[PDB]
Amino acid sequence: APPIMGSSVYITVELAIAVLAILGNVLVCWAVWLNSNLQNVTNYFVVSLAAADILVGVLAIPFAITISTGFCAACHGCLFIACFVLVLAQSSIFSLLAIAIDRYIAIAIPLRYNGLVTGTRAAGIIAICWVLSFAIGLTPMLGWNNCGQPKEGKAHSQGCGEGQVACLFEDVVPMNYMVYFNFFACVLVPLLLMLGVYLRIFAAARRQLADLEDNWETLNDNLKVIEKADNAAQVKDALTKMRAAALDAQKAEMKDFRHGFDILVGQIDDALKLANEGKVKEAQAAAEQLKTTRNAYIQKYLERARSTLQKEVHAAKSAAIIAGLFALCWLPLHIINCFTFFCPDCSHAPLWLMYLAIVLAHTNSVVNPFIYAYRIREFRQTFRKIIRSH
Ligand SMILES: CC(C)CCC[C@@H](C)[C@H]1CC[C@H]2[C@@H]3CC=C4C[C@@H](O)CC[C@]4(C)[C@H]3CC[C@]12C
Ligand SMILES: CC(C)CCC[C@@H](C)[C@H]1CC[C@H]2[C@@H]3CC=C4C[C@@H](O)CC[C@]4(C)[C@H]3CC[C@]12C
Ligand SMILES: CC(C)CCC[C@@H](C)[C@H]1CC[C@H]2[C@@H]3CC=C4C[C@@H](O)CC[C@]4(C)[C@H]3CC[C@]12C
Ligand SMILES: CCCCCCCC/C=C\CCCCCCCC(=O)O
Ligand SMILES: CCCCCCCC/C=C\CCCCCCCC(=O)O
Ligand SMILES: CCCCCCCC/C=C\CCCCCCCC(=O)O
Ligand SMILES: CCCCCCCC/C=C\CCCCCCCC(=O)O
Ligand SMILES: CCCCCCCC/C=C\CCCCCCCC(=O)O
Ligand SMILES: CCCCCCCC/C=C\CCCCCCCC(=O)O
Ligand SMILES: Nc1nc(-c2ccco2)c2cc(Br)ccc2n1
Repeated sequence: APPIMGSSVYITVELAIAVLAILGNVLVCWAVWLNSNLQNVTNYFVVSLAAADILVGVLAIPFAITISTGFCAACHGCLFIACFVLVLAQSSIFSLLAIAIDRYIAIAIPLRYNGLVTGTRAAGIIAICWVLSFAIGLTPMLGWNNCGQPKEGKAHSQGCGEGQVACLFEDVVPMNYMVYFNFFACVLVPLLLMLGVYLRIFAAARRQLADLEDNWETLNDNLKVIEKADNAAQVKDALTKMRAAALDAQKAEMKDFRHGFDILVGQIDDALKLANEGKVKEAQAAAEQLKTTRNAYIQKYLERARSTLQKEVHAAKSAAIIAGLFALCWLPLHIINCFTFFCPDCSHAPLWLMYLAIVLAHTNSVVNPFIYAYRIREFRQTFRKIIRSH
């Protein structure tokens, strides 16, 4: 059948993806520009990620449509339009890894986050990652290419000139670069690292929620121990444990919360002094006053601390879904290259499956805007206001 028909479907789908990639991600940038609650270090990597997706529609997809024709071109000029999508993919990987590392620092050392992770440092990391993305993505133009061994028979059949070749991705880009350098080293290793970071994020959230529920249980259990205690020494032991737990909890409205721990520790010292003197019932009476402090202040510190950890877990899930959808969208194309490279006895995957795998990789530049909308209320509400006014 005529090649213009099957290519028309591929081209039409590519252009539809480009439109959606530009529209959705332009909205992400316009949301972060306007709303100050979205202006933070995390979302500066989101903007860098959205910028890469905008460039996929404006340049990469036009490039991909061009290299599918096999048009005559200078080999090094063909390399650039073939490799530019590798630059944008590498930029996305750096932004996805930075987002993960940003969320691990947030939950692992929240007290040192704002001093450690600032906006100026984020902007410099973003600039460095783009320079490295060009270096990694355009490595074939530094000599690791097939321009030295051009397919002259195919170039003659298409009437290409001297120094020109039929511009096709797999004719100019070497497969050992695509499998070993690009996929294994620059894509797969970073993605595995992301997995480990998110594993350490969810493990750190689980341990911190459990510790909160341990401290809360220790206070209530030791209160019951004091109630049913028979001697002052038993009261002393329970209060000594309770004081350490409260001071550890204090380490982890805010003024009204620290005033609650001031009352709690002080109240424990009141009962502890009576216990050391030997006055049991007075110590037990003083220990029951802790319950009023528990209800008014401590239970509020628990429920707010627990809510904050859950909002960090939910945010880390949203970020992990984005990174996971990147892998799902790009892995088919990379897996096909492994078959081409490692199994020379296998038949090359058919042209229609190549186009489908290429289209799937480009579709990843459309999905992030939808994930933010469904999973992040601040982005969702800013999208409504932008769309309504305009
Ligand atoms: C600022 C941005 C938007 C401008 C982008 C310019 C792009 C379109 C330019 C920069 C380099 C150019 C390529 C450089 C060399 C060649 C070899 C020639 O035999 C065919 C055209 C081709 C393949 C060019 C296509 C267009 C190209 C990719
Ligand atoms: C990434 C997740 C979703 C799974 C991806 C699975 C895809 C990429 C795998 C599953 C089965 C694979 C195919 C199995 C058999 C062949 C026949 C061989 O002669 C060419 C490659 C080809 C056509 C493989 C291409 C890649 C393939 C389609
Ligand atoms: C953690 C996961 C996603 C990493 C990616 C798995 C990749 C590297 C694996 C999964 C299936 C594998 C392929 C399965 C079958 C064949 C056919 C064989 O004749 C050559 C190796 C080759 C082509 C393998 C290459 C590597 C491969 C593509
Ligand atoms: C083929 C050439 C490849 C390079 C394409 C780049 C063209 C320029 C397009 C977008 C650059 C965006 C710069 C954004 C400035 C920083 C945003 C900000 O912090 O305010
Ligand atoms: C902001 C929008 C940017 C502009 C995008 C322009 C869309 C270009 C679409 C397809 C480019 C195809 C170029 C021609 C392919 C080579 C044909 C040939 O010479 O054999
Ligand atoms: C042969 C290629 C070798 C690499 C050379 C470098 C090419 C240019 C690379 C990146 C351009 C700079 C983009 C920086 C954007 C950062 C925006 C910001 O946050 O301030
Ligand atoms: C594949 C290409 C790799 C080439 C090696 C890259 C070298 C650059 C590495 C790290 C750059 C770090 C930024 C240093 C600037 C000063 C930072 C600061 O002021 O604290
Ligand atoms: C983090 C995972 C990435 C590292 C995976 C390491 C796997 C080692 C890679 C290759 C091992 C042997 C390759 C076999 C040689 C055949 C090459 C060929 O067919 O041309
Ligand atoms: C999420 C839905 C999952 C289904 C996706 C459907 C897309 C097609 C998937 C695999 C197609 C495999 C085609 C095998 C080509 C074999 C070529 C040959 O004859 O040797
Ligand atoms: N074999 C092959 N791999 C790729 C590719 C890029 C990243 C991973 O794989 C590719 C990309 C475009 Br865009 C067009 C054709 C392609 N062909």
